[PDB]
Amino acid sequence: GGMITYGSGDLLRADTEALVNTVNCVGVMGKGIALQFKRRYPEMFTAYEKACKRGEVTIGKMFVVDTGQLDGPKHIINFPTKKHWRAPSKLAYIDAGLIDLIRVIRELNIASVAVPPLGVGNGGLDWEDVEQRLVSAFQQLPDVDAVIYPPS
Ligand SMILES: [Cl-]
Repeated sequence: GGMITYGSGDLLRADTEALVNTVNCVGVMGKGIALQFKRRYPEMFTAYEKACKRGEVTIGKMFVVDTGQLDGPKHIINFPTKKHWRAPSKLAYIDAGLIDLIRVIRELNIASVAVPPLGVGNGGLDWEDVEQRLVSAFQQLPDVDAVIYPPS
């Protein structure tokens, strides 16, 4: 059925139905993988920025956008790993987000997703901690292919 695999190279070139991006709640995708997502999906960013100004993006809730692309990823799942970008990430934010990430994958019937190392580096979390949680979460989706990208 579904496999959890070790990703490498550029997450944005993953051959999956969804891509996960790591975001803050204040409307700024200024460095790291979020910057790359902004450059590739400018309409997605504009929607995210509007939602942030209105207070609609919060810890524990995915902000999901459709790409509308005939080829490649259909959904961008923006996973909040931080409140303000000034502040670090926390394991509790990852726990809460994963709950909604699973819910969203089920609800949208996503067959495959690529996931970055949520809150590691930029957010200051330990990889091994986050990797455990990611693997645990995707074991609840036995028919989904999950490609997990370690710190690069
Ligand atoms: Cl499943």
